[PDB]
Amino acid sequence: RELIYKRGYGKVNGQRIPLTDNAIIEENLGKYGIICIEDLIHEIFTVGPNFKQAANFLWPFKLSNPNGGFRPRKFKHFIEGGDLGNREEHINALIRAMN
Amino acid sequence: GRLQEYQVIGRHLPTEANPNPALYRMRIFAPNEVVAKSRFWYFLRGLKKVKKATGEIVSVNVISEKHPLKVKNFGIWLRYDSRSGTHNMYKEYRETSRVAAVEAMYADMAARHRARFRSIHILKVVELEKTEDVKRPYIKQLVAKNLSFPLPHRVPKISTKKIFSAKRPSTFS
Amino acid sequence: AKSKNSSQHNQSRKAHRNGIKKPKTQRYPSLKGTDPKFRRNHRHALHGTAKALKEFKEGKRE
Amino acid sequence: FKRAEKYVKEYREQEREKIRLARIAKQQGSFHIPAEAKLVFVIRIKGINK
Amino acid sequence: HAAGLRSGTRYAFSRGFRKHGQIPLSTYLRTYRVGDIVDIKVNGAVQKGMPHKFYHGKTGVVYNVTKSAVGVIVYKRVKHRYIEKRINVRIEHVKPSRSREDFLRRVKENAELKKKAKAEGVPVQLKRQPAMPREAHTVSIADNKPVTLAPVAYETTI
Amino acid sequence: GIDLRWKHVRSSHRKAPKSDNVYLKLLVKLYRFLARRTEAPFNKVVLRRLFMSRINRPPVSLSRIARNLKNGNEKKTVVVVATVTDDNRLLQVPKMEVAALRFTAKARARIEAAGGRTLTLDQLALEKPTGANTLLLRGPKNAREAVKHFGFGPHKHKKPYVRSKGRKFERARGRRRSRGFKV
Amino acid sequence: VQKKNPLRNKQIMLRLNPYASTFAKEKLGEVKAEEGKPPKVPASFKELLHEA
RNA sequence: GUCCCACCCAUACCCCGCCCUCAGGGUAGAAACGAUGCCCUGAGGAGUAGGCGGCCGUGGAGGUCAGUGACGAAGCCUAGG
RNA sequence: UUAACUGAACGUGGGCAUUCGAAUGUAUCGACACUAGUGGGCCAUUUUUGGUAAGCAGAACUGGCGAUGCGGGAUGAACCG
RNA sequence: CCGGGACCGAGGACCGCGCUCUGCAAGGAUGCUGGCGUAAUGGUCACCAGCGACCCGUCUUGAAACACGGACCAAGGAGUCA
Ligand SMILES: [Mg+2]
Ligand SMILES: [Mg+2]
Ligand SMILES: [Mg+2]
Ligand SMILES: [Mg+2]
Ligand SMILES: [Mg+2]
Ligand SMILES: [Mg+2]
Ligand SMILES: [Mg+2]
Ligand SMILES: [Mg+2]
Ligand SMILES: [Mg+2]
Ligand SMILES: [Mg+2]
Ligand SMILES: [Mg+2]
Ligand SMILES: [Mg+2]
Ligand SMILES: [Mg+2]
Ligand SMILES: [Mg+2]
Ligand SMILES: [Mg+2]
Ligand SMILES: [Mg+2]
Ligand SMILES: [Mg+2]
Ligand SMILES: [Mg+2]
Ligand SMILES: [Mg+2]
Ligand SMILES: [Mg+2]
Ligand SMILES: [Mg+2]
Ligand SMILES: [Mg+2]
Ligand SMILES: [Mg+2]
Ligand SMILES: [Mg+2]
Ligand SMILES: [Mg+2]
Ligand SMILES: [Mg+2]
Ligand SMILES: [Mg+2]
Ligand SMILES: [Mg+2]
Ligand SMILES: [Mg+2]
Ligand SMILES: [Mg+2]
Ligand SMILES: [Mg+2]
Ligand SMILES: [Mg+2]
Ligand SMILES: [Mg+2]
Ligand SMILES: [Mg+2]
Ligand SMILES: [Mg+2]
Ligand SMILES: [Mg+2]
Repeated sequence: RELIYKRGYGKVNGQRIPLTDNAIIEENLGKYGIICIEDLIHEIFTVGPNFKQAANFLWPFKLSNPNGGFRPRKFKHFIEGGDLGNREEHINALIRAMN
Repeated sequence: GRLQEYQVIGRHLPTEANPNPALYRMRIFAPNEVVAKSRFWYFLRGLKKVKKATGEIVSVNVISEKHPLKVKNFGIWLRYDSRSGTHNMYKEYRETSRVAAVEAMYADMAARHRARFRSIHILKVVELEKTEDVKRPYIKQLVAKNLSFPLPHRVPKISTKKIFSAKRPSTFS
Repeated sequence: AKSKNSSQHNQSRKAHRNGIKKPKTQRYPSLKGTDPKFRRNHRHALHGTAKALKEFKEGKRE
Repeated sequence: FKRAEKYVKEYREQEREKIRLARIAKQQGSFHIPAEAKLVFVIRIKGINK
Repeated sequence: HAAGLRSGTRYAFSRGFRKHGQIPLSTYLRTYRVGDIVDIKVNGAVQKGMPHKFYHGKTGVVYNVTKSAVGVIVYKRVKHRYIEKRINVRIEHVKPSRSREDFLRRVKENAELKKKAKAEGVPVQLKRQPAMPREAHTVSIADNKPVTLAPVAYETTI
Repeated sequence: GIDLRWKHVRSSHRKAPKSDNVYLKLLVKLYRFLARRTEAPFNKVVLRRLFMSRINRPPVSLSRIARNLKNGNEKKTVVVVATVTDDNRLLQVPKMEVAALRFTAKARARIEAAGGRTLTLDQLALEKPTGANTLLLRGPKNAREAVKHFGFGPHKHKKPYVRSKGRKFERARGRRRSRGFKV
Repeated sequence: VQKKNPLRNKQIMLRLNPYASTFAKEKLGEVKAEEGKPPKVPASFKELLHEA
């Protein structure tokens, strides 16, 4: 929700357009039943039949550096004590710092 | 780090030739469940012919200390790798939880033998129920009868931003 | 004086700079290198097929 | 409005269903293995050199 | 050093252990058509019609059929481009390729699936999907009590 | 960094005529307006061809027009964004309505004498603003002496650069087996 | 001309999602669990947890 | 030696302003426009060898500015703009 | 070509989709023309060959410096960012 | 849901999505007030101060080099034409 609401940009005709209105989402994804930002969030979160189209419509999110920083050495795996790899549910704290 | 004991139960992926495979349980001391599952797969690779790709995690649970307010003596049997071989050693700790005993064990091994986390295998952690089964003198002197001691030459707490003091501090409290 | 003998150090990057071009395939390949007897027969087979197709429009009605 | 209301109800019901499936397995004396994750978020953390 | 035609073919062109001598005749009994996809595998006992060692282990398309050989089109990567090479290979070095058997069985399976779905009124899935993450399920420990494992102490075995 | 293969890539097509012809500029303005305000792809194609260099606008002859006037195209208006030339080999010019960038004197005279009609591109824009009932024709782009020299190399049968033609000019050693090898 | 964060600007939030006002008013973020006396964890589960 | 917390700062990341480049659109029954202009939107910016584009400056020629000038041209000096 | 319309190749006519037959991306597809500089390289991980070894000599893959600033390694072409 | 602080105010009639709808915090700052109205702000130069800063051109894998040319200044000075 927070990623889509704060850093949500659609790829409209090759341009990065902020998602400030439901009209943009309906215009670019209405053929798939997605006509609102809540529809886009639902499709992404539930991995619906049009997840490919929704995710590709979303311009790649451009996050800031985490507010609390990284671990002391961030280029090891999360298991080793770094930040790389799969941290599973623990990416939510990283997203909250980075977003 | 700050650890927590996890019961990790895993399983080989069921096949047509072997439905209902055997369930394997381990006790893992890890900072989090990701590391707990990683260590489980590492030890299961060591012991059985199961990998993470050919298996699955049936369960992960936290084993809390049942009496964290009771002082206990713990014996830890461990296997560790030095710079020139592998050794087994048994050590003792005085803590209120298995997690605290394991953390003290890691710190003590790092301090005395330069053993990193990667090179230590915790074979067994046991709470010594009695007193006569305490084997180390540094735990015996703590379980001595009517134990009491003073705290000599104790430095008083002074704020590090109070640069100058008008009288010389005392070390008798 | 002596110098370096040979190297392939940068060749992969140079090749991939503008892509590895794979000549596009076509519906009708060239009959070059095909058996000349087959080519000689195929010429007349095509002749007859075209003639029959034209007669079909002109009244043969196959 | 109606679609968002339905989505909120759906999210809450899915959470409660996961919780109750795990609880009922624990009560019956089995282990409920939850479904593996279907979505990931991936963040590039290193730079573009080397 | 040398750059002869068969340099470095000591093992590739050799026949395997206990694979020498008589050549099975199904090789000669096979038939090939223009457009067929064949695998090239050099037989060391047949020195006639031998393709160069580059084409050993390559897959191509038959473009010409002759008395005892087929012409095969291969694509060879030289520098920054691909070159279309045409090689005349005797049948003993040519094997029909299973590189398209999955697709050739899928096309007819999809045809029957389409006609059956049209008859039955419900659409089916024609395209293959990648392996998906496993679904939720319950594992009973009844008569399957978990076995607790611990790391083993170190000891010498010599 | 953003790690892009391409940055600041410029369009590879012309956006305006390199010519300084004032009437061509007026024609380009007219067809810019037409291509912006109409749905017809014909207007856009004409506008793009108005930018093109002379080698990209090869001449179209009356015989080439007559070839395409057959098979149900007799009543269509022929549109050529190029010069329309005469052809001596065509003895009988069919009746035709042609709009072209320019006509040679003989081509215009023969079209008018055959009962046909000659138009400029602005006249074409006036009568057929959407290009309805039009036949758009292009001349032979590769029919050029320079193209015969392009891509010269072994086994490519292109034309070499020679000062003269004869037995003493590029015909021995590399062109016949009696002189070592052929190409 | 100015990207406004819906998580800070409630007007933008209502523009994008009219259900946000109803969510806040009905306190759907504070829905408590359904009633019922919870069954206790089985002794077999506890024994397995503390087995080793 | 190991573990933990807070903090410091790169031209990197995030938000905003501006410059340029590139790209995509609008603009005539013209109350119309250095249309080679204006308006809207998005992204991008290291660089030797080298390529291309646009501009500044100098001697001379044609046209033009009814151009400047002994009431001071050109040149030269200038901790004045 | 076969004993033969029986095959080979190329087709005519008819039909398919209630779904063009994995994923992801497409922040670029293809063709052509003319031409610059370069054709002494060096460094590093892994694999190495010669050599006792070398800041030695020679190779494979990839990344770098050359052509490159900036923060860090006090100091530095290549190390870390 | 409440505070405390910092930097910023691009655009310039209306138009649109909207809301808690006589209006609004909704497609980008306004309202009120004070001092001065001049070297006050601001610019330029000289100097001190904190931090930073090797001599250019060239050949070169590599130049600040214990590599070569250059004491200084004015004028001339090198891809032209057929
Ligand atoms: Mg902070
Ligand atoms: Mg760090
Ligand atoms: Mg030499
Ligand atoms: Mg050399
Ligand atoms: Mg290129
Ligand atoms: Mg940038
Ligand atoms: Mg040849
Ligand atoms: Mg002779
Ligand atoms: Mg001779
Ligand atoms: Mg912006
Ligand atoms: Mg209860
Ligand atoms: Mg920018
Ligand atoms: Mg640049
Ligand atoms: Mg002169
Ligand atoms: Mg004067
Ligand atoms: Mg060259
Ligand atoms: Mg040479
Ligand atoms: Mg050369
Ligand atoms: Mg050298
Ligand atoms: Mg070397
Ligand atoms: Mg050397
Ligand atoms: Mg150089
Ligand atoms: Mg660099
Ligand atoms: Mg540095
Ligand atoms: Mg050095
Ligand atoms: Mg001042
Ligand atoms: Mg100073
Ligand atoms: Mg300094
Ligand atoms: Mg040297
Ligand atoms: Mg130098
Ligand atoms: Mg020196
Ligand atoms: Mg020198
Ligand atoms: Mg010299
Ligand atoms: Mg000197
Ligand atoms: Mg002079
Ligand atoms: Mg001079």
